[PDB]
Amino acid sequence: SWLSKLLGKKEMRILMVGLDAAGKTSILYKLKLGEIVTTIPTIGFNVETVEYKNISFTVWDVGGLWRHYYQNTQAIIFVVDSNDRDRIGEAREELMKMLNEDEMRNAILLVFANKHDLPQAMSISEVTEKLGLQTIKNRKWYCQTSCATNGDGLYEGLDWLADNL
Amino acid sequence: SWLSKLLGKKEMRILMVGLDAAGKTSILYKLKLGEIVTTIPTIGFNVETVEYKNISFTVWDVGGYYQNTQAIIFVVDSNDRDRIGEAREELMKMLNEDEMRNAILLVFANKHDLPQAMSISEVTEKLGLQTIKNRKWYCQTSCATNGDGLYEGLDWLADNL
Ligand SMILES: Nc1nc2c(ncn2[C@@H]2O[C@H](COP(=O)(O)OP(=O)(O)O)[C@@H](O)[C@H]2O)c(=O)[nH]1
Ligand SMILES: Nc1nc2c(ncn2[C@@H]2O[C@H](COP(=O)(O)OP(=O)(O)O)[C@@H](O)[C@H]2O)c(=O)[nH]1
Ligand SMILES: [Mg+2]
Ligand SMILES: [Mg+2]
Repeated sequence: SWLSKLLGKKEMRILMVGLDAAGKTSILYKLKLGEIVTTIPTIGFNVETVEYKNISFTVWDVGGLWRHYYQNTQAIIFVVDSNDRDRIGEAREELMKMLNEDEMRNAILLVFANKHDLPQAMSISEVTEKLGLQTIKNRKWYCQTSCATNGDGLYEGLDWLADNL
Repeated sequence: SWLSKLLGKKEMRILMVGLDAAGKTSILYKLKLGEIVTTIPTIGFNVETVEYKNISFTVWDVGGYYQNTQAIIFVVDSNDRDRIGEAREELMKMLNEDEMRNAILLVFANKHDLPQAMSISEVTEKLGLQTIKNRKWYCQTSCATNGDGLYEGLDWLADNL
């Protein structure tokens, strides 16, 4: 479904970021679009890439030069650990910094509220409020619950992304 | 060349482990042997792999694939005094595994560039390396940022297989 709408001749660049241990690597792997490749453009800055035909997913941790990899980004996936209540405030701050980058002003926002399987995970209502998504103007956004370990939620989120480019 | 020595017909499997943040991914990237590929064979277990001709490096974090292993590289953060005991415990666990009794051991005392780093004698001591019998081992200081020490360590590894 989403695969159909994303594939083509023109490069499709997706940025997936979030705090460490949000589940970003696990998501890449569960997509099955090919090998996860790690590069280190500078020491301490680990970048994971999955490239399949015209589609690129670029992943790194935030909250710890970036502007280079923002070129022609069409979507931001922001992954959050729904169970990490102590760092939701940090996640909000890193998301808002991303959303103030002019280079990516026309990128749509998909938020995965990940680790939905966990007994004290925040609800999608809670994650949406605490990330301040309602405050977003002139950008399409969606927040989608996910479990990156069984893959629940991932295709639903990507389907929305593909439909709204 | 440490590379030319490892090269040949016979498979050469190296296992590189250590605590998270020890410097293992950085070391792999510095080796320039090929793309680093991540797999997740089981939930929560991230494995990085570099394969070049007959040589494969397999990397994962311990703390917090043993068949035909010719060498173990253990990477320790020389500047992390609070966790070196944990590094010792995980190293000793691995060296007790039957499947790998025949593997030689290279220890990289990494992050040697940092001004407060433990000296090699102290790393050696706090890892209990001297207590290891019936295994060839070597401790080498390294800096993964600029490659200091890496070639020296790998050359010892290639020589002593
Ligand atoms: N329970 C649960 N654990 C998850 C989920 N997604 C990721 N994890 C675990 O959280 C840890 C961090 O995952 P990882 O993908 O490496 O996060 P990254 O640092 O953002 O790339 C790993 O142990 C994962 O197995 C999830 O949806 N549910
Ligand atoms: N100062 C210094 N920092 C290092 C060295 N090796 C790695 N690092 C840093 O330590 C952090 C963790 O290294 P990484 O390769 O990701 O460790 P891994 O978790 O064992 O794969 C990164 O911020 C690196 O920049 C080193 O030799 N010296
Ligand atoms: Mg990751
Ligand atoms: Mg690593």
